[PDB]
Amino acid sequence: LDPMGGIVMTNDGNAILREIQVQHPAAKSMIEISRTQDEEVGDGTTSV
Amino acid sequence: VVSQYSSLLSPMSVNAVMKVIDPATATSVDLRDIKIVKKLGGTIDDCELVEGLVLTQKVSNSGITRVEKAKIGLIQFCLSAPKTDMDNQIVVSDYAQMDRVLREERAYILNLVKQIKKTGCNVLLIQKSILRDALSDLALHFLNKMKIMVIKDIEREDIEFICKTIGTKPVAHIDQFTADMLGSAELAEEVNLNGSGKLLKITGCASPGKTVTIVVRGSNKLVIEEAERSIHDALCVIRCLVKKRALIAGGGAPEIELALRLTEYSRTLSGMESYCVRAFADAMEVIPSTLAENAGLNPISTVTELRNRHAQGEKTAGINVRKGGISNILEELVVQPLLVSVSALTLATETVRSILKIDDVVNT
Amino acid sequence: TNDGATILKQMQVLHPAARMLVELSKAQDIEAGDGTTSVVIIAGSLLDSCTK
Amino acid sequence: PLSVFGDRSTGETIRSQNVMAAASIANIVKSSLGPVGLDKMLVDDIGDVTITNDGATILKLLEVEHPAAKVLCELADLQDKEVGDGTTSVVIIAAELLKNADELVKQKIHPTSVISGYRLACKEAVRYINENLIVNTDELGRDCLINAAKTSMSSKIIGINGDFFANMVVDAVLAIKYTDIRGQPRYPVNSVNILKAHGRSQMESMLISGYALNCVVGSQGMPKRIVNAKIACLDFSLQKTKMKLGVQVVITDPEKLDQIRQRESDITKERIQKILATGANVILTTGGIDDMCLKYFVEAGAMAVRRVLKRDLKRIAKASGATILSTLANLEGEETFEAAMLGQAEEVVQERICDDELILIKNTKARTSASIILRGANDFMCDEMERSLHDALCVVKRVLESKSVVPGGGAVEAALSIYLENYATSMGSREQLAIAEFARSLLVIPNTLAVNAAQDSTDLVAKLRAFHNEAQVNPERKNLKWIGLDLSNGKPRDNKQAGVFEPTIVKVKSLKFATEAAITILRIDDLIKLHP
Amino acid sequence: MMPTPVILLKEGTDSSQGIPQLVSNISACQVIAEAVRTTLGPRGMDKLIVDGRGKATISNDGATILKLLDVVHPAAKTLVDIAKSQDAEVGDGTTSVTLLAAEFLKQVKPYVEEGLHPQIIIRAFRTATQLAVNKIKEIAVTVKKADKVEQRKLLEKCAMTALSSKLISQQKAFFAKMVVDAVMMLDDLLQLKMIGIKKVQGGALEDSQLVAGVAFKKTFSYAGFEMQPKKYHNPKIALLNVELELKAEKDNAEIRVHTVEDYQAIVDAEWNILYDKLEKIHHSGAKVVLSKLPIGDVATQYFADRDMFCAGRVPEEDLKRTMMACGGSIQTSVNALSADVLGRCQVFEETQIGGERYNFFTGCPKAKTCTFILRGGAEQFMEETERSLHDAIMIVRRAIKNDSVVAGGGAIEMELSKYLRDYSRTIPGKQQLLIGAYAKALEIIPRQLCDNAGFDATNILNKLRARHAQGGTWYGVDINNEDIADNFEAFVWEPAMVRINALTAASEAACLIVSVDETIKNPRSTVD
Amino acid sequence: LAGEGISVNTGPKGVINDWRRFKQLETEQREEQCREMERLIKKLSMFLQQYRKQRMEEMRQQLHKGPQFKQVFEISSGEGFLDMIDKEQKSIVIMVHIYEDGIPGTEAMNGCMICLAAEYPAVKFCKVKSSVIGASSQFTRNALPALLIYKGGELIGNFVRVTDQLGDDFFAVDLEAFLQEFGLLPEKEVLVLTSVRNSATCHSEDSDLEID
Amino acid sequence: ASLSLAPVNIFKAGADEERAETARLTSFIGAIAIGDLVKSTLGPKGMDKILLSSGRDASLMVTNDGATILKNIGVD
Ligand SMILES: Nc1ncnc2c1ncn2[C@@H]1O[C@H](COP(=O)(O)OP(=O)(O)O)[C@@H](O)[C@H]1O
Ligand SMILES: Nc1ncnc2c1ncn2[C@@H]1O[C@H](COP(=O)(O)OP(=O)(O)O)[C@@H](O)[C@H]1O
Ligand SMILES: Nc1ncnc2c1ncn2[C@@H]1O[C@H](COP(=O)(O)OP(=O)(O)O)[C@@H](O)[C@H]1O
Ligand SMILES: [Mg+2]
Ligand SMILES: [Mg+2]
Ligand SMILES: [Mg+2]
Ligand SMILES: [Mg+2]
Repeated sequence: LDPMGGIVMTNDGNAILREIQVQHPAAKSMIEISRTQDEEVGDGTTSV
Repeated sequence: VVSQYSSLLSPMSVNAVMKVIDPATATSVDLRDIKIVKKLGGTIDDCELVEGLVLTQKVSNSGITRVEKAKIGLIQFCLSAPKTDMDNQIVVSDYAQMDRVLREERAYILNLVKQIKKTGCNVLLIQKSILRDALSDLALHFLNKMKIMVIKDIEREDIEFICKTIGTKPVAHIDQFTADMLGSAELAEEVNLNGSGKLLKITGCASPGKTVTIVVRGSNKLVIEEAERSIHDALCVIRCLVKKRALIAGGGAPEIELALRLTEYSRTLSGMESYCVRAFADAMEVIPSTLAENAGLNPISTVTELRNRHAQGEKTAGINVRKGGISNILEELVVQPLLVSVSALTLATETVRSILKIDDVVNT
Repeated sequence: TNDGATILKQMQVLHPAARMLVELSKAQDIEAGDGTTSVVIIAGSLLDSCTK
Repeated sequence: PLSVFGDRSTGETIRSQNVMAAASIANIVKSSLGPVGLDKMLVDDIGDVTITNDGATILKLLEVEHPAAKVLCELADLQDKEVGDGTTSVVIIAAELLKNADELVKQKIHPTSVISGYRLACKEAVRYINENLIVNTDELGRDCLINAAKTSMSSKIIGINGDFFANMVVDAVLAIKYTDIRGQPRYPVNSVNILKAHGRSQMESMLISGYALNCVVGSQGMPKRIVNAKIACLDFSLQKTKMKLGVQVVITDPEKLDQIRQRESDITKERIQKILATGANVILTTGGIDDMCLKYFVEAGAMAVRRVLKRDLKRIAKASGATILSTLANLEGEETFEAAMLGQAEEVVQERICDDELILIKNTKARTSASIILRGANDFMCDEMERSLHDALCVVKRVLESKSVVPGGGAVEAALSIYLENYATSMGSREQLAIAEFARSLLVIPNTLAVNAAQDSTDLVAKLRAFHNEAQVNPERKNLKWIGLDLSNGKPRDNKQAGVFEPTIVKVKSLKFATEAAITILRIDDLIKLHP
Repeated sequence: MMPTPVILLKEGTDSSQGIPQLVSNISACQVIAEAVRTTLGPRGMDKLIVDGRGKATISNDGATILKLLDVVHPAAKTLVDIAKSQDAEVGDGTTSVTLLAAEFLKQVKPYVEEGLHPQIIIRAFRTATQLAVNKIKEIAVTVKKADKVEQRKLLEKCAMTALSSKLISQQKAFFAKMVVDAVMMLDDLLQLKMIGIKKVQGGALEDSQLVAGVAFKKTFSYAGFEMQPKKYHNPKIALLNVELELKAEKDNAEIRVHTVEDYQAIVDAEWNILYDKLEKIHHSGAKVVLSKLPIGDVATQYFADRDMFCAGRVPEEDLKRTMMACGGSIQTSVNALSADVLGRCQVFEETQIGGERYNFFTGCPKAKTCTFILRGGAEQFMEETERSLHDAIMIVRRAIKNDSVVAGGGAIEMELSKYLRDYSRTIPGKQQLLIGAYAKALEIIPRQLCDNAGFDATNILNKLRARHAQGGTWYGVDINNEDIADNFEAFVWEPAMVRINALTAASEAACLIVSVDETIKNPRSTVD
Repeated sequence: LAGEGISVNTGPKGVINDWRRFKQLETEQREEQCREMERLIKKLSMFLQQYRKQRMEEMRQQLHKGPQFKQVFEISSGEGFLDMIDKEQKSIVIMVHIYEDGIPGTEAMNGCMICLAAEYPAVKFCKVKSSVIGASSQFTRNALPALLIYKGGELIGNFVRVTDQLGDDFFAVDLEAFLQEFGLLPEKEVLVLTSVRNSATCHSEDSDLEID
Repeated sequence: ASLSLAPVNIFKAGADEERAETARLTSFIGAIAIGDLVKSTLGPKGMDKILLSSGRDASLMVTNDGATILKNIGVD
C-alpha cells in the first residue's frame, strides 16, 4: 500500500524492499544493496 | 600563553616597533602601522615579520603567480562597460547598431587594458566597487593575455596602508594612469600555508614605507587570538618605552617600595590623613602579596622579606619565581617602563576619588 | 585570555562600580597597554581599605 | 558580590571538567585505531547514514557543546588539513597529555612548570625522531611507497584489498607529478578526480589514464565517441544573444524588428561556426547550451557538454593543452578562435557505469592526468572507500615529497617514551616530572592498538619497552629501534622489515599539534559561562 | 538493537557493563572521597550539611559527613559502608579508610583501562594487604612492663593524637586527661552507656567538667518541690521504679459499695495505701528519692515535710548510672527497703548551669560510671564536641584492650610503602606493578596532610621517602615546623588496630568494587 | 499610606540577576508566542479545463529513481520549530504542515508533501502536531489541516482548511497546481540522474600545473 | 553594610528589614496617620465616625470615643 495511495502488487524483491520504510540503518544498507543489484544487472534481488 | 615562544616573539615585536618609527625625534607610536594578520594552522613558531604587506584577497587571474620586479598599480575606477554618473540608456533600432554596440564595448575595454599595460604595470590592485562592476570577465581575459596579475576587491580602508607600504599612488581615472604612479617591488607572489589557506605576499619594496605586517599562526583560533593580544601587549610596552623613556624594576619592587615609603610619609603626618595614607600604603602592598601567591610561595613571609630587604636599601629587590624566593631582579631581566606603574597608580587613585564622591543610586 | 581589559569587558558585570572599574581597565589599556590587571587590583584594594 | 549574569567554575572543578570533556572525545574515537580497529556508523536524525573510520570525519559530524572538546575537534580538522593522516592518533595523544598534565597539577605542580616540561619534551622528541628514527626512501624504490599506502589503508574498508589499491594509488599519484620552479617535484593531490558509483565489486575499480567527467552529452543526436578529439574548453554559455541592462531596443520603423530578432541568434550561430571551423570535436563549457546551438553541434557530428564544473574544466584544459576561453576576442578587437586553443586526447567516450553514463577523456596529450572510479556495494561503502582512498593519496604525497619515513605499529612512540624517560633526569626538577609524564602519555598509542586487538596490552607494551631500552642502551643493538607491534599475532616484530611505514611529517605534526592543544587547555583555571 | 515485541526485562531497566562502567565506578568513588578530603589532619576543616528540614550539621568526622550525604551510586555506597564499619569497629580513621580505598582505585584505574583482568588486581590487593598487616603487627611498639604511670601516659598521648583534628584541639590535653580518667573509672566491659554526655548551652569549653559520679537535669518538679533542701552531706539514695501518686489501684479494678461508711472506708483506704508507701520509703533512712515513674504532688509535699528530696520521671539510663555510681538497686516495690538496696553518695546538690538546674551526685568512691557536662555557645558546638570525645573514648578503650601503638603523621604508611615497594621489586612483574601501585597509593595520607596544611607535598614526600629508605621508621609530617620529624619521639601515637582495620576495610572495598563488571538498575516502583 | 514618591534605590538593582533570570525566560516564551500569534485567531475566527496533463503528470511524478523516498521532517518541540525557522537560509521557501493523529484529511496531505519533495528539493516540507506548538482549543478542534508557508523569515502562506479547496482525495498534482496558482512553489529545475555522487569536499584546489 | 542590602541574603522568603531612614519614616507616618484619624473628634465641637465592619456580620456603630475608634481598625 503506497503511502501516496496506490497499490503495488509484485513478487519482485526490489519493489517490495523499496516500498518499505525502515529506521534501523542496517536495514537501509540492505535496501540500498537491493537497489544496487537491481540497477546493475536487473535480476537476483531476492537472491542477493 | 606565549611565554615559551617569547624567544621568537619579543625580538619580532621590538623590530616591528623600531621599523615604523624614527628612533630619534619620535614621541609616539601609531600601532595602526603594524597590521596583524591571523592565519589558522601551523604553530606559533611559524609567526613571521614580513616587511611588505600581506593581502588575504585571492588572485583573480589564476594561472599567473609569483611575478618578479613587479610594478604594482592601484586603481579606483572600474574596468567594465562605460557608465556615466547620471542614469544612461543605449537605444538600438537597427541590427548594425547591435553589432556596433558589441564591437565598441570590446574596443573600449581593450583600449583601457592596453593603456594600463603601456605603463609597464604587471600587478593590478582594484578597489572594491558596489554600484558598478569592478572587473568584467572581458577585461580580466585581456589582462591575462597581457601577463598581468589581477587582484580585485581591495577594501577602501586599506588604501592608505597599501599606498604607505608599496608606494603606489591611487588612480581614479585612466587619464592620470602613468608610470610614475606605480609602486616598485622585488617580488609579489601567492604562497599557500600548507593547505591552511593562501596569502599574497609582496616582499621587498624600493623606498619602503614605515609599515610592517605580523603574520600570526596557531593550531586553533583561541591561541591565535591570545597570541595577537600578547603581541599587542608587547608593542604597547615598547610604545610606552618610546614616550617617557624611563625604566623600573618589576617583580613587585615598586609596589613594596611605595608601601614602605608611604608608611614613612604617613608616620610624618598627623590626624585622620595619617590613617588614610597608611591605608593607601597597605593597599599598595597587595601586588607583592598576589605575586607571592599564585607561585606557591608563602605570601606573608615573602612580603615581609621584601619589606625588610627594601628597608635595608635594596631598591631593586623583588619576587623571584625562577629561584622560588626573593632576590635582585635586574639580574633576572624583569623590567617594565615607568609609564605603566605611574599610569596605573594615577588612574586608580583618580577612579577611587571619583567613586568616593558618590552617595546615592537612582534607577532610570 | 589573560589580558585584564579583555577579561573585564568580556563579562557583563551588571554593577555600577564594576562597570567603572571596567572603564578604568580600558583607559589604562589606552594610555599604557598593559597593567590593566594591576590597576584594577590597586583600585579594589584601595576601596577595601576605604571600608575600614 | 560579582553580580555577573552567568555561571562561574574555578580551580580544580573546571580543570577536571575540561579533562573529562577531552577524555570523552578521545574515548569516542579510541575504538577506531589500528588494523584491529572497527568502523563507526552515524545517523544524522533525518535518516542519513555515514559509515566511517576517519577520526576527523567522526568529530566533524558530531555536534559538540563543551569548549575543550571543540578544541580537540578543530585539532582533528587541522591535522587532516595539514597532513591528511594520524587524526585519531593526534586526538588521543592530546587528550592523554591533558589527562596526565592535570594529574600532575592535582599533585600541586604549578601548570607553568608542566607547560615548560611539555614544550621541552616535544622539542626533544622531534629532534630524536629526526636524528634516529628516520628512514630514507631513496634506497627502497617503489616498495616503500607501496608499503606506506598499505599501512595507510589498513584499518580502512580497503585494508585486505591493499595489494591492488596501493598499486592503484601509487600509479595515480605518480601520474600527476610535476616539477615546479627551483626544481622541487610537487604532487598536486586533489587533482585526482574521485568518482563513485555502486555496482560491481571493489576490485573492479578503474584507474583512468586520463580524466573522468560526471556529465554527458547535451543532445542524443551527437556521437557518443570520438577517436581523435580536439577539445575546445569554453567558459561562457552558448545561447541566444541578449542585450545587457544598459542596452535597450526601441523600434520606430517595423521593418527592422525581424532583422533584430534574427541577429539575436545569428550572433551565436557565427560564434559556433567560428569555433567549429578550426576542426574542434569536443566542446566543453561551464555555461549552458540551448537547443539551437546543440543542433548546430549535432549537424557537425561533434561533442557538446554543458554545465561542466569549473575545476574539472580547468584540470581538463591543463591536461589536454587547451586554453580556457571566457570570450572570443583577440587583441585586434575582433572575434576569432585560433586553432592553437584546442586540446587533444587519444579518445573521448561516454561509457555506461551501472545504468548511468559518464564521459572519459582517455590519454590526453601534453600532460598525463588520472582519475579513479570506485565501485562498491552501496553509497555508504563508496563514501568510506573514497575517504580511505584520499587518506592513502595524502600519505603517498607526503612520502614522495619528503623522502623520510618512520616505522609504524607504535615503535616510534615506545622509542620516544624510553628516550624521554631517560632524558628527563637531566633537565630541571619539576619539568623533569612533566617530561616523564609526557613520555608516559606517549605510550597510549601502542596500548590502544593492543587493546583493540583483544590482546594482553600490558605484557606486549612491556616487551616493546624492553626491546627499545635494549636498543637505546647497547650501541651494537641499534637494529631494534624498528621493533613495533604485530597485531595479528600479538607479538613484537621488526616493522621496518615487515613493511609498516608512515611519513615522518605525520608524527612530527601530530606531536606539535597535540602539545599546543594541551598547553592551550591547561592554561584555563577559571570559566565564566554567561547566560544567553 | 531491535524492538523485540515482548521485551525480556521490565521496561525502563538500565544496564551498564564492561570497562566503561568500572571506570565510572572508580570516578564515583573519587567523587565520594573528595567530599571528606579536607577534613583530615590537625589542619582539617569542618563541613556543614543542611538536610531538607533546614537543620545544619557541622562536623569534622568523616563517617558523619558520609552518612549525611545522600549517596545513591551503588559503587559509591561502598565507601560510606566501610567508613561506617571503621567507625563501628574502631571509632577513628573514618576518613583514612575512604582516602585509602579511593586512592587504591585511582592507582589501579590505568591498568583497568588497559584491559587487565580484575582478578589479578584483586589477588595483588589481597597479597599486599596481608603483607602490610603482618608488617604493622611486627613493627608496632608495645611495652612489656604494664606500668600504671606509663599506661596512663600512653592512653593520654593516644587521646591527644585522636583529638588533635577537631575544634576542641586547643584544649586537647584537658579533654584527653578527662577522657582517660573517665575510661579508667569504667569497671570491666567499658560500656559506653555507662559514660554520660550532658550538653549545656553557654560557657566556655574549659568550663566543661567530668563528674566522678552521676548528674542529670531536673525533671518537671511538682508543687512544693522548692521547699525541699537542695544539699545533703551523706544522703542515702532510694532508687525506685514506682509510681508514687494517688491513682486507681488497677486499670480493670472496680469498686462496688452500697453504704456511705464503705465509701469513706474506700477513700481512706486509697489515702492509706499512698501514705503506707511513702512512710515505708521514709522509714528506710533515705534522704534522696528517685523514681523512673512519676512522683505526684502529694508525695512531693509529703517528702518536703520530712526535709527529703524527690525527683520523678528520671530517665532510665540516668537511673542506671546512678545505681552504678552509688551502689544501690532499682526497686519496683517498697516493701523491703533494706540498707543493701539503698545507694550512698558523699554529696548531693542541685546547682544551676547555664540557665538549667542539674542534680549532682559527687563523692562516690566506688563509682563505675561518669558524666560529661559539656559547655559551648551553640548546639552544633556541643554536638561536635560530643563526637570528638566519642572518638577519643573509643580510641582509649581500644588502647586499654591492648597497648600496641604506631607513630602517626603518615610515618607508618611511609614505612609500609617502602616495605611493599621493596617486596614488589622481587616478583615476576605482573604482580609487581600492582603491588607498587598499592605502595604508592599508601602515600595519600601524608600528601593530604601537607595539602590541607598548605605545604608543598612533593618536597615533604621526597624527604620522607629518603629518610625511610636510609634508615628511620617513625618519620612523619611535622605540621607546625613545615617539615618532617620523628613522630614517635613527638608523641604522635596511634593504636595499631586503627591502621590495621583501615587497610583491611579499604582493601576489601577496593576488591569488591573492582570485581563487579555489570550494573543493572530495575525501575523504581511507586515513585509517588 | 504616604510617601508614594519612593524613588527606589538599589532593590531592583540588587535583584537585577534574579529579575533577568525570569525576564529572559519570558522573552524566550513570547518569542514563539508571537511567532504563533501571527497564525492563530485571525484566520480561526471565521478539454483543457479538465486537466489533460493531470494524469500524465501523475504517472511521471512516480519517478523516485534514487535512494528510497525519504519522509517529511517531524518537529516534536516548539523550540525546535523556532530555531529551525530562525536559522537556515531565507532564499528558499519553508512549508509547514499542522496535523493531529486520527483526524481525516491528513494522510493525503502527507502523501502530497512526500511526492512534492522529490519534485522540488529546494523546498523544506515539514510537519508538526498542533499539540506541541501550543495551538488554541478552537484551532486544534476544527482548524488542524493547514499548510503553513514561510519564506524570508515571514509568512507567505495563509492557508487553513485546505480540505475546503482540496477535498480529501486531492493528489500531489492538485496541490502543486493550487500552490502554483498563487505563485508560491519555486520553479522547477532541469535535473539528471548522477551515477551516485562526484564531489567530496571543497578546499584549496591545487589542480594540475605543468611547469618547466 | 546592611542586613538586607548585602550580596548574600540573610532572611526567609517574605521577611523584611527597614533601616534608620525607612524605620523612622514608617513609624512617623503611622503615628501621624493615627493621630490625624482620631483627631477632629476632639473637644465640644468634635464629630463622630462610622465604622463599617467588613466581616460577615457587617456590624455598624457610630462613635466619638477614640479608644473604640482605634480598637476596630485593621492596623499594620
Ligand atoms: N619574570 C618575572 N618575575 C617576577 N615578576 C614578574 C615577571 N614577569 C612579570 N612580572 C610581574 O607580573 C605583573 C603582572 O604583569 P602582566 O600579568 O604581564 O600584566 P598586568 O600588569 O596587566 O597584569 C607585573 O607587574 C610584573 O611586575
Ligand atoms: N600492519 C600494521 N601492523 C601494526 N600496526 C599498524 C599496521 N598498520 C598500521 N598500524 C598502526 O595503526 C595505526 C592506525 O592509524 P589510523 O587510525 O589509521 O590513523 P588516523 O588517526 O589517521 O585514522 C597507526 O598509528 C599505525 O602505527
Ligand atoms: N599532631 C599531629 N601531627 C601530625 N599528624 C597528625 C597529628 N595528629 C593527627 N595526625 C594525623 O591525622 C590523621 C587522622 O586525622 P583525623 O581527622 O584525626 O582522623 P581520621 O583518620 O578519621 O581523618 C592520622 O593519620 C594522623 O597521622
Ligand atoms: Mg529473478
Ligand atoms: Mg603585563
Ligand atoms: Mg590513519
Ligand atoms: Mg581522627
